[PDB]
Amino acid sequence: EERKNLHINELMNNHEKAFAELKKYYNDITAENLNLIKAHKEKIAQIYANIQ
Amino acid sequence: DDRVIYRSIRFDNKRAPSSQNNDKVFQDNHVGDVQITKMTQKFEKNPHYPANEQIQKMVIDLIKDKVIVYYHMNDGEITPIVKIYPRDSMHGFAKLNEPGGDNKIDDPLVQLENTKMVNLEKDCLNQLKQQEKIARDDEKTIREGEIRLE
Amino acid sequence: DPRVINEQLILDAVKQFNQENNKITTENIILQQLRQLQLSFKNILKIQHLQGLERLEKLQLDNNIIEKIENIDHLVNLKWLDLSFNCIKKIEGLDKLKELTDLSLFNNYIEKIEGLHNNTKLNVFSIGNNRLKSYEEITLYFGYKPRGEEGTNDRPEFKRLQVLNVSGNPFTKDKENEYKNHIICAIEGDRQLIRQDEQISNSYNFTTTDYYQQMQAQEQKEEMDRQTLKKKKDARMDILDNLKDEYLKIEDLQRVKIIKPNQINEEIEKYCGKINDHVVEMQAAVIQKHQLILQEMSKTEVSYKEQEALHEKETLQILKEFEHEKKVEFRNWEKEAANGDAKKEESRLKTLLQKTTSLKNKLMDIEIQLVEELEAIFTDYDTKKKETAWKDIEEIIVLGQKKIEEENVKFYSNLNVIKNKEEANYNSTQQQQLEEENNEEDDEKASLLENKEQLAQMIGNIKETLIDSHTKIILSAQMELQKDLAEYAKQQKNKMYERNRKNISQIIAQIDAYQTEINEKLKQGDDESDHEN
Amino acid sequence: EARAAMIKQLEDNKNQKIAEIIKEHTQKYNDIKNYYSEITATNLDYRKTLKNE
Repeated sequence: EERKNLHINELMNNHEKAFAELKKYYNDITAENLNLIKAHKEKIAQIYANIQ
Repeated sequence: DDRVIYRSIRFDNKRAPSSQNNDKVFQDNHVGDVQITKMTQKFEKNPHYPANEQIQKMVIDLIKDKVIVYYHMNDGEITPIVKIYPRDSMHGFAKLNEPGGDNKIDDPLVQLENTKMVNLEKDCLNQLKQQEKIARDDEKTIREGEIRLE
Repeated sequence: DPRVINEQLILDAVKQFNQENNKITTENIILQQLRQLQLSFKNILKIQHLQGLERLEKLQLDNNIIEKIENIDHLVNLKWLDLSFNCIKKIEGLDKLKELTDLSLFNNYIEKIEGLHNNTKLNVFSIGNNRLKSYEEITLYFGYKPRGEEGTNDRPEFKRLQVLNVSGNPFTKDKENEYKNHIICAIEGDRQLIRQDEQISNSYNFTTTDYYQQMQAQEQKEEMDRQTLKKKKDARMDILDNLKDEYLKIEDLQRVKIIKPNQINEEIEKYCGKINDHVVEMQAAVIQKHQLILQEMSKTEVSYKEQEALHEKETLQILKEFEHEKKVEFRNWEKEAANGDAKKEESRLKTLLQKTTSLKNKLMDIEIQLVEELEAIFTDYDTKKKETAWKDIEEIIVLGQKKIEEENVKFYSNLNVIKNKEEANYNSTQQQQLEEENNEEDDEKASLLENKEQLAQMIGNIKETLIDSHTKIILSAQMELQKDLAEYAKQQKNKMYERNRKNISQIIAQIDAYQTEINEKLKQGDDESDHEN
Repeated sequence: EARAAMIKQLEDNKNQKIAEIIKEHTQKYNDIKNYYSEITATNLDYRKTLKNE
């Protein structure tokens, strides 16, 4: 019983580590765009106004 | 250990070795192929188990398609435990084709006791056969070994 | 919210447990019928709602965030307890979970084997991948202590602790097999394989075989002590254990000691010795006579058993003849139904019904004879024991009281002699010395020597309290033993009545069974002639 | 024989629970991966507006 619980917990720790790694990885690669795009559209409006 | 300190089997020499009922056809060293009618295993009243819960005696009357099990009596008991169980279903022969029939087979206990009595019947028959072979071999050796002296 | 047991959560857990084990979830699965509990991987943090689950013997709550042992201690039934691989950090609540057999607190934050001194029943212990630093905590449970430490645990605690794992702990990872060797020599073939270690074996001297013999001898001695104490209490004689201590409760003797503390203290010591002696002889004699009581009770109970078994077999065989009689009756009845003599079938079945009535009368009378046999057994045993054993207890307890009061008397006389010597000495000193530093002890001595009646009353009240308490304790012991013997008599009477009632009711049941079988056969015979129209 | 059977069934239960844990981890990994792949794909494709803008 002792040894099986040891393995079970080692396994869950590995699983949690992998999940946390994936979590930061995808958050980091998710965290980019909307604001840059807002700025692009802001300067789009600025430009076109300058041309008018 | 199993507490069956007595085991019996009635035969019907009138009954030829009916091929239909093999369990009723027994390996008899003396008559050969005859139709069994009765088996019985008497389970010692274990002090570790209740008298009324241990099968005091089990009586596999193959023909009756049922068994009679007695459970040991207790102090002050004068009402014997004569329980009679239809063997037609104890071997799991309970046909589910019957629509609407209450399926206590669904609850484990029904088929649990069915298989308990199935095991009792198989153990009794096979112990009878094995002891028949034991006696056969012992007597064969005895009557095949020549007379010799120390 | 950390998982804390509630009624609905318990219901869900029971549902799941039955689903897994294929167990029929009896709708009224009692909230308090729990012996095995398993709540792993729920990430429980605290223990609650276990009232009614005190019958929990196998507990499984490991692999979670739990950190404290609580609300399981009242679940003393817990033998196979695992609370391991958690945030748990201490061992507790198992003191009353002494019944603990397989204790596990692995992969937790425990750093000592604590509360298990009351788990000395624990043969099996795991404290691995905890935060321990040494194995000696477990060996302390075996009469083993490190050199240079003064301890009162000269007797092993985990005497039956042979399952011992500490693997994964800080120290257990430290210079491996050290704790194995020392724990084993101080405490599974690994145990002997590790005793094979030469040097750590030298690190201990109290070998495991010596441990076996110590355990065996201690068990034997404790059995002897239990038997002797039970003998004395069955004599109802231990109440006199404070007999010589009555001077302790008597304050006047303390004042009397003032006159001559040395002589009076020695006389009181002799008084205690004599009181305790006479108490020992008289209590032991009562022990032996109530041992006679126990043996005669055993013989009377064996007579009960033998008479009851005789009547058992009597009724059994009688019903056996009835059984085979009705076997032939019904075989013939069947073969006749193949023939159709329903009239004579009914005639013989009504004859068998009258036979059942006669058998009811005969077997009721048989049980009546057994009851009379056992009642005469009780009467004869009561006559012999009460008159011989109970009386003898009476006389020897009275003799103990007699010698006790006699010892009180001569102790009182010696106290008075000491008083007289002190008064004479003080009177002689008074006419030749009228000033000495006003000592307080001598002031009280002179106060008594002036109030002769004061010291006389003090010693008289000493004797009064001694005799009163001794007589009260002796009469209390006699009444306690009277109640014990009358209680045993009532127990035997109740046993007789219970067997009588069970036999009566079950004879009624079997008579009804025979009568119903005969009624069934009679109805068969009647309706067999009813379809012939 | 009883000890071997008890150890066998103990291991059966323990390893079955271990397999359940592993399967749960794998499926949850797949689910997280798929959902945040959806999110990241939306984020990346939502820049061709910029590049055409």
